[PDB]
Amino acid sequence: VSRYVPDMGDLIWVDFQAGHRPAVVLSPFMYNNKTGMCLCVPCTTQSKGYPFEVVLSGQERDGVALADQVKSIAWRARGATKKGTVAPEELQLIKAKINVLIGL
Amino acid sequence: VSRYVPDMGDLIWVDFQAGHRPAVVLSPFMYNNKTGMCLCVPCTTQSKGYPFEVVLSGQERDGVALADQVKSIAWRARGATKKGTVAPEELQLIKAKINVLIG
Ligand code: NA
Repeated sequence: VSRYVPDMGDLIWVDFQAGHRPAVVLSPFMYNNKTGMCLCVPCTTQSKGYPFEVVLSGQERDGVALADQVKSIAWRARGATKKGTVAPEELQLIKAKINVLIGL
Repeated sequence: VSRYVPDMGDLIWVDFQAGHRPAVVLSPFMYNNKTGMCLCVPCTTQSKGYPFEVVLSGQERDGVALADQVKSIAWRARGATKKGTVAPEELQLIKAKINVLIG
């Protein structure tokens, strides 16, 4: 049986007891695969309207991904699963910020 | 008195036996200041020679920042302090490795 390995753009659920919430992977498939780690930003239903928030437009519900919050996590050990995939738009809005906080 | 506020490029000591180690701060002063949180990557004296390692060259000794491991931590609460500042090239090399990891 072949475990799910997050790919760039995937929205995943994982634990941070019940500490598990959603996030989205900014780290390319290979990296995620070899290291059992990935770069991602956390998402939540609650929107307080921070500058670095990126709205995610969903079918049924809707939520926000916090782009200032990028963090390295170990998805493998942490039981990360696939809740969906963000539109290339959302993906890029995300990065564009993260570049803002950091950039080239 | 007014707490030190980590700035872009600063090397800080934090709490994550190795000291719950230092990190290099990739966030600008403002964000760090207003938010009470920052983006940084962890540093270690150990090195495995991995693709995302970045050497930080010290006077007495040398170390490495791990560029793939960047994270948001809450420094005010977690009690960050300033251990020094990375070289312009060092900080730059870090950022590149990051966007190398992310388009
Ligand atoms: Na004090």
